[PDB]
Amino acid sequence: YPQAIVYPFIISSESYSFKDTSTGHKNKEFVARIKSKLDQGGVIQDFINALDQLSNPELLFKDWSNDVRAELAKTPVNKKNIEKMYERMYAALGDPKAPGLGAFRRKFIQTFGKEFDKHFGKGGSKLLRMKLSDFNDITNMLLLKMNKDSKPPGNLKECSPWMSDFKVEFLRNELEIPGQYDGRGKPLPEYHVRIAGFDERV
Amino acid sequence: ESLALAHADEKSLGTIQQCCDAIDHLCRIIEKKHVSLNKAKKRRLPRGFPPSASLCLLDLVKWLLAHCGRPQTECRHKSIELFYKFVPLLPGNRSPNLWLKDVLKEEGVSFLINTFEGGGCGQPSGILAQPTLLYLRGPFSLQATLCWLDLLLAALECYNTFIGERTVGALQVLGTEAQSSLLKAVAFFLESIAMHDIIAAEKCFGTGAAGNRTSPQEGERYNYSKCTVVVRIMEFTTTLLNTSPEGWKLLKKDLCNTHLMRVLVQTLCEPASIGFNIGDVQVMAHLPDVCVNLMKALKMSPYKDILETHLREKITAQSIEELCAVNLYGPDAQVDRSRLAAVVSACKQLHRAGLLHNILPSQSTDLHHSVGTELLSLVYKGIAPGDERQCLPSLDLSCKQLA
Repeated sequence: YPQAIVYPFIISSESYSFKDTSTGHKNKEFVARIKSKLDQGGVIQDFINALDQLSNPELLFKDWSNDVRAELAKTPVNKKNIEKMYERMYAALGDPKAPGLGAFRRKFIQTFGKEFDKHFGKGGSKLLRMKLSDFNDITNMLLLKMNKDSKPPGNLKECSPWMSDFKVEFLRNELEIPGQYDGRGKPLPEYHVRIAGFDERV
Repeated sequence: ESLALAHADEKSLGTIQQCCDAIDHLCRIIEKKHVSLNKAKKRRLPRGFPPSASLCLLDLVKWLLAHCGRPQTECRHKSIELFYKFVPLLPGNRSPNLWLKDVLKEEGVSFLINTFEGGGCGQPSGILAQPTLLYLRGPFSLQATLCWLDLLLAALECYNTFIGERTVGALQVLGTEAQSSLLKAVAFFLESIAMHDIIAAEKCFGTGAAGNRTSPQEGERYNYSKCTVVVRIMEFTTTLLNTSPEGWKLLKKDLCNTHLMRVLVQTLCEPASIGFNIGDVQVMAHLPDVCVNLMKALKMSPYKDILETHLREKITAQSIEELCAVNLYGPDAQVDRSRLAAVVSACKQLHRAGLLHNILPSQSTDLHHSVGTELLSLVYKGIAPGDERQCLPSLDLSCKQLA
């Protein structure tokens, strides 16, 4: 049953660690094999990205005001762990062309990428370099983002092309509606309802 | 696309019928307005089409030709129908043969090969991606195994339709120019999958490493799709032999002509051994016609000797003599009656093709057929009481029919 395992495995694999002993290397190898058998197909990641394109593209920045403010101050040791932060944003907010990208996020990129690039620039080095109360510019960015959203995205075509033009063809693109393995009192058939399409109205 | 979506449906609903009527109405709409739709105006972009500024009917016929290799049955049939009905309405009045010449010439034969074997459109798939059922991965299921058979059915249908109507030459389209994968799939199905059951389709503890189970209806569902492909193989062979005078050299690329004769003579003697299910007259009515047509195709080809040689062991003038009178007209032993009926039906089918004398020739040479005389005598004396035990045989519906 490679789905009821794949969702919690993707949830858990975000935060892992491994020791330098032989047992740690064995665990790392086993996790690598599990990921290898679980990452086949690629339909799950496409579904995840398509559902992530439905997210409001300024609230993700608003939680940034919730995250790096934790870095601001304290930090007797600032550390280099904020290097994954900029990759996480630029893979979802900063990239002019990303897989599954719709028109709404493309417009947000075209209207704010150069803005925050000239605002900070090479954000990995600058954020650790400067540490003071200069971060009040989040209000200046967020007011413009809040008055720039304007109308809701509406239909699925402007949200995500993958969901609008989803199509199940033979011997591939197999997807199952999540939340069907109850795991109680009986084994599950795997007849489980599969995904055939999405309604165009959001 | 709605017709293609209605593949996994039932014939009682009427979706196929209504969608077909809608497609015919549309077809008539273009056929009455083709001169205005030929010019490249700016029209709405249909789903699945590449982005562009101007739409022509030529783009529509190219889309139909590309989607001619659809795994779905009715949608593929209609795709070929629209293609052949819409090619004449181009700016020229050229036949589809001449049109495919220049289109093949611009892009080589490999374009047509990828169209036929692509298993649809877009991403590479179909028998070219999976020539045999050994290329698949994952746990084997009854839903997944039928897809290969559907892809083979689609490839056979497009090749037969584009060869039998004198559209593209067989040597040009399936010769030695490039990879074909059609002969390989046909040989793999005829030798390794045909004359077998689902337990042989699942191999024997392959990469799945799971015995699992098999529902009783799963066997019938697999057998329907299995028997659907052997028939199309028979019309494919018949079409090749009848259309290509030099088609025997390409037929040698089958590499399993012995297995083709095996399935032919097994369909002769007892069709239900392969998997042909009784109950529907429609499926079993087409079987003798295609068998006779295949026989008449092989007889006028340099394959008469091998066909006759493989045929004799199955139908022999001595086997009928030793089987025709074994406790006949009895209340029991219906298996002998069924075997005699199967043998006589095979003899009738051999007479239809015109090979009855060769399979069972005269052995007396006295102006009187040896086997026919003995059959007459057996029928004429089997209704007699026999000896002097004063017992008159009784005849039922089956006994009278066999006599």
